[PDB]
This record gives sequence, structure tokens and C-alpha cells, in this order.
Amino acid sequence: PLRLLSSVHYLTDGELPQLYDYPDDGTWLRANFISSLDGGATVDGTSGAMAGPGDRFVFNLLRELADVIVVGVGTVRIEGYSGVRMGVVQRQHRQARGQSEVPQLAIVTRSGRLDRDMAVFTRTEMAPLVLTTTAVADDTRQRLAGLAEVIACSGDDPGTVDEAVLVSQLAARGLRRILTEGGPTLLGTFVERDVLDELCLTIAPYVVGGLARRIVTGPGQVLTRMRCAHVLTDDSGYLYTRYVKT
Amino acid sequence: PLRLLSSVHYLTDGELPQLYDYPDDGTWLRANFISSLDGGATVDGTSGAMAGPGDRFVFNLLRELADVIVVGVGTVRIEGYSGVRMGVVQRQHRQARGQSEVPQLAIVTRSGRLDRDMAVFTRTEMAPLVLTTTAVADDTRQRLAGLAEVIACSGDDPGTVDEAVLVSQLAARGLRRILTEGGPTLLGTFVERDVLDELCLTIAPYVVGGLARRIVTGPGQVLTRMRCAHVLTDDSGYLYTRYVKT
Ligand SMILES: NC(=O)c1ccc[n+]([C@@H]2O[C@H](COP(=O)([O-])OP(=O)(O)OC[C@H]3O[C@@H](n4cnc5c(N)ncnc54)[C@H](OP(=O)(O)O)[C@@H]3O)[C@@H](O)[C@H]2O)c1
Ligand SMILES: NC(=O)c1ccc[n+]([C@@H]2O[C@H](COP(=O)([O-])OP(=O)(O)OC[C@H]3O[C@@H](n4cnc5c(N)ncnc54)[C@H](OP(=O)(O)O)[C@@H]3O)[C@@H](O)[C@H]2O)c1
Ligand SMILES: COc1cc(Cc2cnc(N)nc2N)cc(OC)c1OC
Ligand SMILES: COc1cc(Cc2cnc(N)nc2N)cc(OC)c1OC
Repeated sequence: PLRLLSSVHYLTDGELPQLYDYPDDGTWLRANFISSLDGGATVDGTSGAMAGPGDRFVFNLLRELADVIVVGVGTVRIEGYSGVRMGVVQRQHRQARGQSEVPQLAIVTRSGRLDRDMAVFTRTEMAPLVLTTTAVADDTRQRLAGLAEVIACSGDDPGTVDEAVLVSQLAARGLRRILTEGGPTLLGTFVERDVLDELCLTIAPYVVGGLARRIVTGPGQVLTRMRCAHVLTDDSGYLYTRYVKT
Repeated sequence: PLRLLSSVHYLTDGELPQLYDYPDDGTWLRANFISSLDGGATVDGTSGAMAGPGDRFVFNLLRELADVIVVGVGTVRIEGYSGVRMGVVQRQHRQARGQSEVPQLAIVTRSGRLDRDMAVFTRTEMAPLVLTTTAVADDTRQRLAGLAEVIACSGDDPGTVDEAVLVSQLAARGLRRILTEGGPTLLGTFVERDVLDELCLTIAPYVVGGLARRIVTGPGQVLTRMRCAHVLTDDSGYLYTRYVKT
């Protein structure tokens, strides 16, 4: 029943985006995370130290493919999120697909407690979206006037974000090709709400010890089956995987 | 820089053990763990629910190849460890390699607080080893007289286990082909002490939510680079990976 995987194909830079194409239509929520062999999402508080050149390339590619990059406010602070950068070629490829030159950032926050002074607001070509709750969207909107478009993402409960609404709120604005880069709380919610369509997961060839949290924190305990779409590798032993529900 | 992995080879039951051969000589500490996509070592408190037929086959194969299966006392209680089972063919293959018919169990405990009444002692063809500290080995030996061989595995500190000594204590008894199936505390220590030579890691195609701990718990924060030896897959989307230091 066991098949050996090995490298069968060098991926030209035209095929690589094909591997990670979004659906032709409909909203697609893709997560991109990196994890150590032993399930560690962080080394020294962030994921950067595991992100080798291979993973950075895939990471930037996924951003390049996305209409919007949805990120929890914690990751935004902790990983020092600034505006998405798109090089001339990235922009070109994006226009070629009928996309804006750079994807937007969508910051998710139930609290609304974002400061006017954050790199996501400051070092950014496009103003980011703030995805938050009906309860606090208005004050958040005013407090962040000029910096971000604040979007109420409550479903039935005006005090929380309904992650399915979040997704539709983005799609409603033509940001249907969604990428989230976390964090683990945010990813946890996408998981619980069963709105995660896709997990792109870099498995870094490291063990990091027990201190690190996983790429998904929270109280959720689901058992969402996903399908292995592909696994890529490089010379450094990284596995760049792509899993799709269900 | 990116190569697509795909199934290039169906593994006959003779090749599969070759993929997981132990070195011809020297002690080798191999860990076998299963993890969800999102780094969850457990579903509902144990790893069983992620272990499909593919993973059970590999798991039993690794046991089959091992001279001894080293397991922390917590995993022994929590996963209801009983004696290792070896079928007639498993035994045959083991004898063919000059190995005993079934590998031994080695239970690791710093405390020594094992009960005479445990399935590891009761439903077992071979009495298991108890790998513990110099400080408590004697009382442990007496309290477990008839049930287990108690082995002092302290290095410089008689109050703790030195995991390198643990490994040598097993090798000294001709149990040099070591497999550990955890748990995460135990694996954490193997990692910190840098004695883990190999991680066989099943990546189950599931996301499980944030509740689960990783396959490595503890305060350790290392960055041990490992080399991807192989990745196998089955029809169910499982990745059966084998990583080797360094
Ligand atoms: N290995 C990787 O791939 C990876 C990727 C990203 C991050 N990380 C790491 O994980 C760590 C941070 O974890 P984190 O959980 O705090 O990140 P996070 O999910 O980005 O931040 C959590 C916060 O974002 C908001 N949020 C998340 N989900 C929400 C939801 N469904 N509805 C409303 N708000 C939501 C909340 O903000 P409010 O409190 O304002 O309501 C929440 O407190 C960092 O160290 C980071 O480096 C790792
Ligand atoms: N996904 C997987 O592959 C996998 C595999 C195995 C287990 N698990 C799960 O993880 C959970 C249990 O975790 P756990 O950390 O408690 O398991 P564990 O490592 O087997 O048990 C911990 C205990 O074993 C002893 N121990 C471990 N390392 C030691 C060392 N270096 N020196 C001396 N003693 C040591 C200690 O016993 P004393 O307290 O007596 O000193 C320690 O308290 C279970 O739910 C289990 O299902 C998952
Ligand atoms: C590619 O650059 C970085 C990317 C990330 C996050 C991240 C990195 N890799 C993957 N596969 N998923 C992610 N969500 C984190 C970083 O450090 C915080 C980075 O800087 C090196
Ligand atoms: C194969 O049978 C089981 C194995 C395990 C532990 C385990 C399972 N799979 C892997 N890859 N590593 C491990 N350490 C755990 C189990 O449940 C506790 C099992 O029963 C189904």
C-alpha cells in the first residue's frame, strides 16, 4: 500500500504557480504556514528562522497569487507585518491575471483594538482591511479613519467574527482568492468554523523542542480530513505541501 | 529550486524494511511519531485516531526492526501499552536478522514510580526494561522484582536520566537498534540531549484544532537540522517520512 515519493520534476517558474492556482471561481481560503518536524510553528517567537529560501519563494508566490492576505492582529504585531511587497514581475503576473498590483492585507480582530501607529498601516502601498465585529466596527472605523477599511464580519453574533462571513466579506469585495498566514489563533478559528479550504504547509527539516506552540492554537478539537494535493521539496529537505479539504 | 514529489515506486514488503534499515553497527535511536498537519500529536488524548492502516503497518514494521522500543512511562499508561506483539512472520524476519523474536519494551522513568500492576508488565511476552535513575534504580528494582529489569541510566547526576547513557545502557545489552514511540516529554529529552538520530514521522492528512499538544513537549528550544531521507505515501494522503540528523 506504500509508495515511495521522490523528485520527478523540476518546477519551472510557470508551473509552480499552476500548482498553487486558486479555483477559477468561488471564494478560496488558503492557509500558508511553516512547521518544524515536531510541530513547532515558531523558533524564537516567530516562524522566520525556519523559512529558508525555498519557503520564502513559495510564501511570496502564495502572496503573489492571493487577492488578499488575511492575518490575525497578533501575527501582525509579532511578525512585524508591513505592507505586502510585490516586485515588478510579481505585479506584472498579478495584472496578467486581472488582479491589482499588490494584494491587500486584512487584519482580523474581535477586539478592534488596533493602534493608528502600526507598520501594517505605515509601510504599506495599499491600505489594509480590518476584519472585525459588528459591535466594534464603527468605533474601529473612526479610530482608524484614513488608515484602513474597517469591515464588520459578524454573522448572528455582533460581538464575534463569523469566519464564514469574514470570507464572504472579502469575496464581496472581489477578494475571493484568500490567503491567510495566520496566526495559530486565527487559523484555529478558520479550522473550527470549517472555512479553511486549503493548507499550504511548509515542513522545515528541523526539530525545535517543546517550547514552540503549533501552527494552530485554541481550544478547538476537530478532525478535518484533508487531501494531499502535492508535496514539493528542494535540496534542503523542506517539504512544501498543499492539502485541500476534504 | 523546487522539485515536485510524486509516487515513483510501489514498495514491495522487502523494500519497505530496507527503507527503514538500522545502521549495520552502532546505537541508533529512531523515533516513530504521528502528527496531524497542524502539529497535533493527539486526537482525544492519544495518537491512535490518526493511525490509519498505512501508519499501523509502518509502525509495526518499525517495531519489527527494533531491538528495543523505548517509551516514556506516561505514554505507557496513556496509550495502554502492552507487550510488543510479533506475528509469526515478524518473528521469522526478526530471527533472520539475528534478533530475538519480539523486541523488548524499555520504560523510561525518572521517578521510578511504576506499579507492579500495569499491562506493560502483564500482557507481555518479554519482561520490559525500566530505564531510570541511579538514585531510585535500587528501590525500583526491588519493587518491580520479577516484572522488569531495572537499569540505572544516570550520567553525572544520579537523580536524572542521561539520555546518552540510556542509549548506551540499551546498546550495552545488545539493544542498539532503538525505537522510541514517545511520548513527547520523552522525545523532548532525546532532542535536548541531542541523541535522537532519526525521526520517523507520519503526517496524517488532518487538521485537529489547537487543543492537542505536539509530538514534543517540554521547555526545550533547539534547532536541530535533520535530513529528509524519504517520504512515502499511500492512497489516503498520509506522508510517512523519515528524517535523519544532521
Ligand atoms: N509557523 C507559522 O506558519 C506561523 C504563522 C503565523 C504566525 N505564527 C506565530 O504565532 C504567534 C502568534 O499567535 P496568535 O494566535 O496570537 O496570532 P493571531 O491569530 O494572528 O492573533 C490572534 C489575535 O488576532 C485576532 N483573531 C484571530 N482569530 C480571530 C477571529 N476568528 N476573530 C476575531 N479575531 C481573531 C484576535 O485579535 P483581538 O485580540 O484584537 O480580538 C486575536 O487575539 C507568533 O509568534 C507568530 O510568529 C506562526
Ligand atoms: N502523536 C504521537 O506520535 C504520540 C506518541 C506517543 C505519545 N503520544 C501522546 O502524548 C501524551 C503523553 O505525553 P508524555 O510526555 O506524558 O509521555 P511520556 O514522555 O511517555 O511520559 C512522560 C514521563 O515518562 C518519563 N520520562 C520521559 N522522558 C524522561 C527522561 N528523559 N528521563 C526520565 N524519565 C522520562 C517521566 O516519568 P516519571 O514521571 O515517572 O519520572 C515522565 O514523567 C499521550 O497522550 C500520548 O498519547 C503521542
Ligand atoms: C517568507 O518570510 C517570512 C514568512 C513568515 C511566515 C510564514 C513563513 N513560511 C510559511 N510557509 N508560512 C508562513 N505563514 C515569517 C517570517 O518571519 C516572521 C518571514 O520572514 C523570513
Ligand atoms: C499503530 O497502533 C498505534 C500506534 C500509536 C502510536 C504511534 C502511531 N503512529 C506513529 N506513526 N507513531 C506512533 N508513536 C498509538 C495508537 O493508539 C494509542 C495505536 O493504536 C491504533
